[PDB]
Amino acid sequence: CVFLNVERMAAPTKKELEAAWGVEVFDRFTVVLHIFRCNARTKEARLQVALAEMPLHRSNLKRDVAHLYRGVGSRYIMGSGESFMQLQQRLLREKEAKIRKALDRLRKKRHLLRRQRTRREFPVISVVGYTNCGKTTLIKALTGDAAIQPRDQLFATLDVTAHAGTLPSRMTVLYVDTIGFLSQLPHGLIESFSATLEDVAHSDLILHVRDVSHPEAELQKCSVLSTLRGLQLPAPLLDSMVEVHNKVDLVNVVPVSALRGHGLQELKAELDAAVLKATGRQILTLRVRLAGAQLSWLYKEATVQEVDVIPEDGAADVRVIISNSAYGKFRKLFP
Amino acid sequence: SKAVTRHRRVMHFQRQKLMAVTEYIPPKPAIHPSCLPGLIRLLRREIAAVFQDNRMIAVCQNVALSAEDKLLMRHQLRKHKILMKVFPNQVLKPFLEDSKYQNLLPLFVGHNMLLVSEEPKVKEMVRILRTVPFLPLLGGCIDDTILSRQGFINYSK
Amino acid sequence: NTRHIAFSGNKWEQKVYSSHTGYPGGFRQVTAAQLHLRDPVAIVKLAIYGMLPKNLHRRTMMERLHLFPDEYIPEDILKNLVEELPQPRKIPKRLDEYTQEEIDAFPRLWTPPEDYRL
Amino acid sequence: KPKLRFIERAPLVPKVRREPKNLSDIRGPSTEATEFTEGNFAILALGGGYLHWGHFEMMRLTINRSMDPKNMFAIWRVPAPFKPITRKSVGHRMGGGKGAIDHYVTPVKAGRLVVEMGGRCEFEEVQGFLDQVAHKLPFAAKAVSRGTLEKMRKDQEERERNNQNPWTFERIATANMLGIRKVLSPYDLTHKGKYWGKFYMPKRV
Amino acid sequence: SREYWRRLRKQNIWRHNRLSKNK
Amino acid sequence: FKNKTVLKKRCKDCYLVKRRGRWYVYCKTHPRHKQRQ
Amino acid sequence: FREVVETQEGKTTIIEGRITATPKESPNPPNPSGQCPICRWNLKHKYNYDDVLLLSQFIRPHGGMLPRKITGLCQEEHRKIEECVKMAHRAGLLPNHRPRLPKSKPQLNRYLTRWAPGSVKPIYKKGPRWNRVRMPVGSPLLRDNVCYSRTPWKLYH
Amino acid sequence: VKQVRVQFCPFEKNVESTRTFLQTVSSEKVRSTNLNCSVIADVREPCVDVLFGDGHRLIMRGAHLTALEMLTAFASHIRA
Amino acid sequence: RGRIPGRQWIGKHRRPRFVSLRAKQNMIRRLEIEAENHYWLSM
Amino acid sequence: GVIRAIVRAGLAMPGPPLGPVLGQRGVSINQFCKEFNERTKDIKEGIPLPTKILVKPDRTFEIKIGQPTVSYFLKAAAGIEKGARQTGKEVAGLVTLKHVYEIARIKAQDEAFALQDVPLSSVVRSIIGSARSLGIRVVK
RNA sequence: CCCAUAGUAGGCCUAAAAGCAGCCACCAAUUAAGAAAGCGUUCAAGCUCAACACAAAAAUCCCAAACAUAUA
RNA sequence: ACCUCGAUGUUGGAUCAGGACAUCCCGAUGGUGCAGCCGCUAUUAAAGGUUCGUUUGUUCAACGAUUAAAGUCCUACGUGAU
Ligand SMILES: Nc1nc2c(ncn2[C@@H]2O[C@H](COP(=O)(O)OP(=O)(O)OP(=O)(O)O)[C@@H](O)[C@H]2O)c(=O)[nH]1
Ligand SMILES: [Mg+2]
Ligand SMILES: [Mg+2]
Ligand SMILES: [Mg+2]
Ligand SMILES: [Mg+2]
Ligand SMILES: [Mg+2]
Ligand SMILES: [Mg+2]
Ligand SMILES: [Mg+2]
Ligand SMILES: [Zn+2]
Ligand SMILES: [Zn+2]
Repeated sequence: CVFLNVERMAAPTKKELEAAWGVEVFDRFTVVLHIFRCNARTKEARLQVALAEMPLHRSNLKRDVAHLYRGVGSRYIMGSGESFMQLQQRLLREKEAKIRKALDRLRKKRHLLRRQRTRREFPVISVVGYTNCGKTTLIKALTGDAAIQPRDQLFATLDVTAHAGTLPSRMTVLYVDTIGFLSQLPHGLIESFSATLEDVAHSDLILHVRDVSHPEAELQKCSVLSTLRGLQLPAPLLDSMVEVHNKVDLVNVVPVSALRGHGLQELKAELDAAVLKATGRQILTLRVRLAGAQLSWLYKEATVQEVDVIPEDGAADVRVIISNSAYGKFRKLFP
Repeated sequence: SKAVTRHRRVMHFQRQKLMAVTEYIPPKPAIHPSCLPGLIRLLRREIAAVFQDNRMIAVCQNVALSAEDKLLMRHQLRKHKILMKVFPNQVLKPFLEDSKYQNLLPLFVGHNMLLVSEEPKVKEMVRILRTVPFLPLLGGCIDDTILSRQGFINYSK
Repeated sequence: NTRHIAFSGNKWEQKVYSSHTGYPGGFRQVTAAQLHLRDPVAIVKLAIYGMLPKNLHRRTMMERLHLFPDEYIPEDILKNLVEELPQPRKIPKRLDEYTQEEIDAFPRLWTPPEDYRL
Repeated sequence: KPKLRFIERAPLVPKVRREPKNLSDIRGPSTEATEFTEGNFAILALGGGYLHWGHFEMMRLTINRSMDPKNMFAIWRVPAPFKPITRKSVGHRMGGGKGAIDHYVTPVKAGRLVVEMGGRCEFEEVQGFLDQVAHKLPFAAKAVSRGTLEKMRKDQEERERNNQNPWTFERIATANMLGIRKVLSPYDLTHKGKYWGKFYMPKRV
Repeated sequence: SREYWRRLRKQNIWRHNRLSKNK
Repeated sequence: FKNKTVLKKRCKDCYLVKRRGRWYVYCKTHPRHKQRQ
Repeated sequence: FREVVETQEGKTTIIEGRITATPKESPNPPNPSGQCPICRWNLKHKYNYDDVLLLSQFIRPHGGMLPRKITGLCQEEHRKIEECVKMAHRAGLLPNHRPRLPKSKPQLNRYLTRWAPGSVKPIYKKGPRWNRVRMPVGSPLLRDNVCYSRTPWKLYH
Repeated sequence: VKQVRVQFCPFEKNVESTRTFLQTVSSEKVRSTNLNCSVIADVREPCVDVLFGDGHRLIMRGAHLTALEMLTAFASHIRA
Repeated sequence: RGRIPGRQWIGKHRRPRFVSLRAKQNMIRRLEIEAENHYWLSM
Repeated sequence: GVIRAIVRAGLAMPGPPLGPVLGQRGVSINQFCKEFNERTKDIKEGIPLPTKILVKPDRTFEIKIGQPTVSYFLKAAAGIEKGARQTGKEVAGLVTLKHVYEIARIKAQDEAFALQDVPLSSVVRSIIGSARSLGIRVVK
């Protein structure tokens, strides 16, 4: 076969190249679609890659049905007026409609799942970036999980998944690993994953993992920013987007090395600052009587950074990072 | 239909009859048979040695105490030469007849803890028991002479 | 006494009598208990009707049939009566109906523990 | 290498000649891999069926995840899929020649062991996930140890010896009584009525 | 011997733990 | 209540009771463990 | 049989227990060595739901069955007696063993009722002749009861 | 509950019910439930006298009562 | 309701057939006759 | 409630291992460390010391302390700072039975630790087992 | 069903990892307790356990009526 | 390729609708990541109801405005001797 490194070749171009070169012709769209189909394992991923495929099926409809024509039509005087190609196109449209309905249901279910994490006010950091730039490795380094398996191949992660981690402020932050983005690729392919990628929209912060070591890091930045704008992420979130330069070992921001684990502590510090300024969490000192379970309530509903106890007054001043909702609850519960 | 089918193929009625007639018949057993007719010895020696060596014996129901409370009671008992022993009733029952203790049969039921000694600090032990108004002193038998609670009180006094 | 018939098993609740008025949505399925509470003669009438031969004489036979829910019978029918057929099922006796002689005759099969609350 | 080995989708040298679906390789009792070898527990096939690479992946992943590599070892007792199964294009009318090779399977006959486990462990530790695998297998299957396998074989022998039925499928088929060979198959003379297609009736005597 | 049965109990607890690892 | 062909006790407080002709897994500490056959 | 009597006097409620007269097994069982009452008195397969004279001997005064550990019945006969008791109660043959304590319910005469009347759904769609939904009658636990008829019992109607 | 007194004579039989009642009521969980609630296990037919916080007495003569029945009555009177 | 697809007794989905005690007894009787035939042919 | 810690007598304010863990119940860290330092002055300095603090519901401290740990004590006796990795074949120090007896003399005397058995064997066996689990060989 | 003290928070490991993140050993005290089989803990703590003690659903309207006990 | 080619008239729409429930709404109930409002899921319920328009023959589909909802189907792709 021949892989023509073009975003997408038109039908006449594909036909002419096939006839001339006597072999199958693949473009960036087809190759990326093939790898997506191969790597997809979850039902959600399979559905999303099916939606992504739909344009390919429409393009290859004529070739995929050429073996079913049987020369029947326009002379059989009874039956629905639909011709062979009309029926095939109708079937393809019905399949696409089924896929879109299923994806809408999936989006509803994802919102249902997000309900709880939103209610409990877990800060959410969506790790986005170019394909193979180290998002999964960085999330593994931050969270400490071992089940995370950063592969070497492209588009390894096809599922939007949330992993919890701890910041230096003892605050628990939920990192959302997402699908990587690629340049010179049809926007529809990635946008077919919007059902699962809407978790990025509801994120409190976004972390762009720049593969600085890569020669075309600037082009990768342009591609990922354009892809995010196409995905229609909130403008405030895209503005607040933080950047981390991964793979710094190979060679205003925080340079980090996920595998070696070099700038992780710094990155965690800036992430802490970002989540404080984004989630509306106030780091404040609060004086509480050492009785009535106020201290335990503060522990369970907020991150108690430290406790300085005054036994003379039998009280304690707690430096705590408390959200507005938690602060209101505390003020009402313990006047 | 092929010989091997993904489903259980329907058998020809004669084959079905053959399979039904050649079914396994279990042997009926006429009348149902259902309604026709180291550590232990180590503690045996332990109990024999305890009974022989100890001069005075008593028993109680030290089960209603916490771990720490039982430990403290054990400490106070070890302050004297008295030793507290725990042994199963299942194997203590034969020991009464083995050692010829007929009057001791209706004393060891349920939880039972022996209080074996030779020098009676029963006065101070009863004093300790008094501040905890439970865990009653239970009948014992000193030197082959059964003593009731009043007997222990008189002996203490 | 057709009101006092007895079904074996859970037929009172499981047995369903089906009919259809003919009009759309006119399918009526009524349990045996409901049909009995509605009409105290329907159960026996339907049983006899289903057991009679399915020919043109069946309705004449049913006309000859007479059913009465309770002990009361019309005087003319009573005067017509000739013979009383034996009841197909012998009614088992209740403990209250068992005589002391029979209770004494039946042996006690086990010695209950004396110290049992029962 | 205690953990269960990976199984390839198709033989490295693909088969070129399409071959007939000889269902006799599923039909009847199994004559190979019927006894334990370097192990104490296994999954016994109480029926006939074809194992796909999907079934192989299920077995491998489940057993590998649920086993203890430092105290348990597992080994395949079934070869990698080799028998080619051909599927025609969807919407194809009958005729036009045999279809192109689509997948590879491995025939399994009733009475065969599919996976065998051993090591410093007892049955109870492994029977759980072996039964999970067996229930998810395409054919009836059961997690069986050496002791339990011998127990069931001896129970079958005891039932055969002490059956009170004067008439046995073996006797009637062999003697052609009632002319039942007109309704039976030549294979039935050896199956003795305990096998019907791919299904193995174990209670059948 | 007390220690004999202590070791036996330890081994039985180990066997129970191994069996219950999956349960 | 979720209809389940196989009924499993999901915690210590689940109890099996046959009511109205079918089995039920009832639970008070975790009502979400409630199951019907 | 012991009975617990509680008396409220003043504000000091007392409660004691008195052992009343207890029945004794009739002398000379026909088949000694029987491991349980039924197989001892030669009644393994010769009693039915309507044999109240037999069932009541294993009945709590309010109708509940008595435990195996007390009755002495083997497991199979205990199950048979329990099912026969349920059938007798549903048939109305035990009018003096009613639940302790009522609005008027319709009086539907029954007998040989396997299931509770309030738990069986109507058979609205009886299946085809080869898959008919049949109505159970009697209990399968009594399938081995001595059959004096040439045809076996029909447990399903 | 205010006070619970248990009296029995072991050498006389038919004392298992009262002895088990003692071993259960004196259980550290029960006593910790109400430290103020005072137990007195006297010994010398067998009886259990429970004086409640409301000045109400429950007298259980455990000669022919099982420990389960005695405990159930005790709990019912606690509920009041 | 209660349809057998296609024709009864021939297709893949046939009407179920069940052996009665009568049929079992008939087959057993014939088997006994044939066993006696074997005995008398064995000499 | 009882709170258990193995803090070192040297550093009385390490931070995380005491602050957050003790603050949940409600503690006076200043008083706690003052009392712990008083105990450190009473005993040798620079050695781990198990604590048996019980936080009463009345919000008061009753600190109970006893002998040093066993692992660090044995390592110091055998001249070891960091324990062996394998601990089944690795060994860094050897301790004689006489030394084991001598150290045990001042071991079975604590209340909270419950090491109160009259027989010498009961405690010598325990310490020998601890040493065997650690990378220490029992000479003769 | 009852019940649970404790060498010690076994070492290394790691910020700490304390039966429970991983590796090595897995001894040992109390009559009785795995250097811990599942929860839970950032880590602890708290929970247990082991140990003592005593089956299904589709579209006109279900589909003979019924029946468990009289001798093959 | 089993009935029908000495005809079983054809896709949609109008009209009238019959039926199933695998329920879209209205009814009752369990769970919930059910604080409340919105919801999601499941059991039971088919008595009643389930809109009007632009484009397109559209059955469908996109869009506008509504609704408590604008249900999935079968009925000769119900219904051309209407
Ligand atoms: N040398 C080096 N390689 C790194 C570094 N961070 C990540 N990588 C490698 O970059 C590749 C990225 O793998 P993942 O992190 O799984 O990829 P991803 O960012 O999730 O992207 P997708 O594979 O498209 O899902 C792997 O080969 C990593 O080992 C780093 O700091 N240095
Ligand atoms: Mg990834
Ligand atoms: Mg037909
Ligand atoms: Mg236990
Ligand atoms: Mg034809
Ligand atoms: Mg043909
Ligand atoms: Mg004609
Ligand atoms: Mg429904
Ligand atoms: Zn539960
Ligand atoms: Zn019996």
